[PDB]
Amino acid sequence: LGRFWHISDLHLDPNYTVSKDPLQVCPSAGSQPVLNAGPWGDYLCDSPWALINSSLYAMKEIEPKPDFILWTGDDTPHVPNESLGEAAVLAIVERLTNLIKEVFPDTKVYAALGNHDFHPKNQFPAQSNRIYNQVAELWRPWLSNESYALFKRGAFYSEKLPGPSRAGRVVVLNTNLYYSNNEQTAGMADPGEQFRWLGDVLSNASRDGEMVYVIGHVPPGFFEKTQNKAWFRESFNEEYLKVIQKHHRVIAGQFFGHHHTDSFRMFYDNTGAPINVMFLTPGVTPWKTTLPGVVDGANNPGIRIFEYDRATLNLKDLVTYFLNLRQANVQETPRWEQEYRLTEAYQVPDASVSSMHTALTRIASEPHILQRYYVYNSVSYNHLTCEDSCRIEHVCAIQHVAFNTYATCLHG
Ligand SMILES: *[C@@H]1O[C@H](CO)[C@@H](O[C@@H]2O[C@H](CO)[C@@H](O[C@@H]3O[C@H](CO)[C@@H](O)[C@H](O[C@H]4O[C@H](CO)[C@@H](O)[C@H](O)[C@@H]4O)[C@@H]3O)[C@H](O)[C@H]2NC(C)=O)[C@H](O)[C@H]1NC(C)=O
Ligand SMILES: *[C@@H]1O[C@H](CO[C@@H]2O[C@@H](C)[C@@H](O)[C@@H](O)[C@@H]2O)[C@@H](O[C@@H]2O[C@H](CO)[C@@H](O)[C@H](O)[C@H]2NC(C)=O)[C@H](O)[C@H]1NC(C)=O
Ligand SMILES: *[C@@H]1O[C@H](CO)[C@@H](O[C@@H]2O[C@H](CO)[C@@H](O)[C@H](O)[C@H]2NC(C)=O)[C@H](O)[C@H]1NC(C)=O
Ligand SMILES: C[N+](C)(C)CCOP(=O)(O)O
Ligand SMILES: [Zn+2]
Ligand SMILES: [Zn+2]
Ligand SMILES: [Zn+2]
Ligand SMILES: [Zn+2]
Ligand SMILES: [Zn+2]
Repeated sequence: LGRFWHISDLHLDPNYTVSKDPLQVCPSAGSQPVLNAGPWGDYLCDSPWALINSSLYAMKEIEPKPDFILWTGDDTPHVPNESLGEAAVLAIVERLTNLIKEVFPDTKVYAALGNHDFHPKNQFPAQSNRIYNQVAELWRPWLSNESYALFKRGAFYSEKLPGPSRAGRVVVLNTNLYYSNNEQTAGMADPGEQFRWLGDVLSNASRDGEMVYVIGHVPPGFFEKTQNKAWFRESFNEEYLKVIQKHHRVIAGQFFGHHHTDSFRMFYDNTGAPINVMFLTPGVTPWKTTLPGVVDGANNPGIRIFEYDRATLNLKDLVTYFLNLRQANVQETPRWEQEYRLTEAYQVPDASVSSMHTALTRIASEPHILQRYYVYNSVSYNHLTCEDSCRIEHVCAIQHVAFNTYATCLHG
């Protein structure tokens, strides 16, 4: 039984300062007053370094020798582009990279860029550029010669897993190419040929008897905290689904971030069979989202460990740990605690597709499992009751990655 960490959406705010002026605590809060800010963060702000540093040392205390770490990006604060130039973006990525290397010096890391890990934000090109080149240098100790060259061209690559994993591979995607807000890829059907490449990698995995973990930042499908919000342009969403439907047999897991909340996505084939599951891990940043329509969209800082079978990559469980930020900010040292273990929360034997399908059916039919899922969705920040509209937004998002079936579900 192996273990790996999945961390995402650290979002450092470099200028976080405990101040008596509520409007000069953190630029990531915009114009919002930040009253009595604490040293470990505030729900209106992106992460101070002290929170990020806390999260990495909490990982080391919980499991200092993971088989590997998945890191799915988004390192910089939610501020205007004019406040955050290219040099600062790269310095922030480098600082976080060095922290991970310092705390886990012997651990392989599989790292993807998030949509904020660029200047201007979200404008990821389908060709080489200074950011891809420089990040490739930062992550070179983690990259094969082949992955190094591929990262410079498109910030995507695939790597063998280390022993003792029998026949495993991690595929690292740049799904920021597919974000609707990315004008660099408008009018391109296969930017960087990433979909063609991905299919070839997965065909190779089948030929070679390997199983694959796919990771990336921006997920396909919709955002469970609202209605009708998808990140991918529709054509890219369709193409991603087509890849999963063709190659699901070799995909043992999908691991994404970007939402900052805790959820999962089911994939089905045209016979209704469940064929894959994507796990959306919460963020370390607690930052209350500015997305229109979302009310009180903050979360507690979260980190996640997966348990897996090294021989098959079958996912046996996940444990999510969290920092109760409200409590931590009256304390001398933040102390992270277990939030939940998946098998216990949903009374399923493992984290397989069949088990996650059962979890979904219980979320959709049992009030107390729905509420349990909903509390964990914000990393136990919000304990209010998830009513009917909330229920339908979450169930439809978990169940339907496709645009058209999601929309029909929302008629419910
Ligand atoms: C699916 O599997 C196939 C194998 O069946 C795989 O094809 C292999 O791809 C690798 C990687 O591109 C090829 O190896 C390269 O070969 C070329 C030509 O000999 C070399 O130039 C490369 O080596 C140099 O590259 C750098 C310079 O650009 C140097 O810095 C570096 O140190 C090397 O000196 C590299 O070895 C290999 O030839 C093919 N094999 C076959 C049979 O085609 C394919 O890539 C897989 N598909 C995917 C999407 O991964
Ligand atoms: C955070 O604040 C910096 C300015 O802070 C100063 O420069 C840092 C390098 C560091 O030494 C601090 O202690 C200093 O007090 C912002 O950077 C400036 O942004 C303005 C635009 O508003 C720009 O005109 C300046 O050229 C920038 N300065 C530098 C040195 O680049 C930065 O934007 C703030 N970060 C965020 C996320 O808002
Ligand atoms: C990052 O977090 C670590 C761990 O909490 C801090 O290192 C500890 O600091 C305390 C007090 O200085 C010591 O008692 C411990 O021995 C240190 N190490 C460990 C493993 O606990 C470190 O100071 C933090 N760094 C920053 C910049 O905040
Ligand atoms: C709005 N949101 C926070 C839920 C998703 C966008 O995430 P981010 O890329 O701005 O960090
Ligand atoms: Zn984010
Ligand atoms: Zn954003
Ligand atoms: Zn099939
Ligand atoms: Zn993001
Ligand atoms: Zn507690």
